[PDB]
Amino acid sequence: RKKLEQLYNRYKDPQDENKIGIDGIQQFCDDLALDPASISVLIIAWKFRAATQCEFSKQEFMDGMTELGCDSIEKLKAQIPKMEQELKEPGRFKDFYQFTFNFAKNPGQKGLDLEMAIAYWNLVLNGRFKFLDLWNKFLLEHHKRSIPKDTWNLLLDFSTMIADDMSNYDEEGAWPVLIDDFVEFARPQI
Repeated sequence: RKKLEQLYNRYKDPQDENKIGIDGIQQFCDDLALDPASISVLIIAWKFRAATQCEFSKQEFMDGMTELGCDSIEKLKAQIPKMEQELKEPGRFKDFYQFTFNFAKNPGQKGLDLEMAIAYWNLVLNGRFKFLDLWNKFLLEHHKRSIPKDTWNLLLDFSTMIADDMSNYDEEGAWPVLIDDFVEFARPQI
């Protein structure tokens, strides 16, 4: 599509035609009337299967718009409520949540920097995870610098299965020692 290529030219980095830079990504979110660091834009990145935050290639832009059947920003803007609704399924939420870890991190680095894991947890789990604030505090206190993928996924498991009063928690080996330690820390504070 020529209408899609013309819309791409509006964003491409002047130095590198095959990528969209900071300015171009900022332009794209503005045209969509969205904050570049908002949950709606993260949902859009998920639908575009974007590899990394603050990076948006010609391949990702072209393939994503084609897959979504969009050749204009208005067509993409209209698809946003459908993208949001798709998350109602727990299978699709787990999909978006796991995508988030890979998108947030640096390519070629195993874990997710804690400061970025907190920011993305606050973006995807705020209002979903009851102990989000205490969890972020616990990890900062135990001077954790990096979050492995296993920790990222185990937190969604904890979040979805834990009672608001933590009465259904079994510390008898079932969960790793990190989560046994978090329950020990959080129980007096609730």
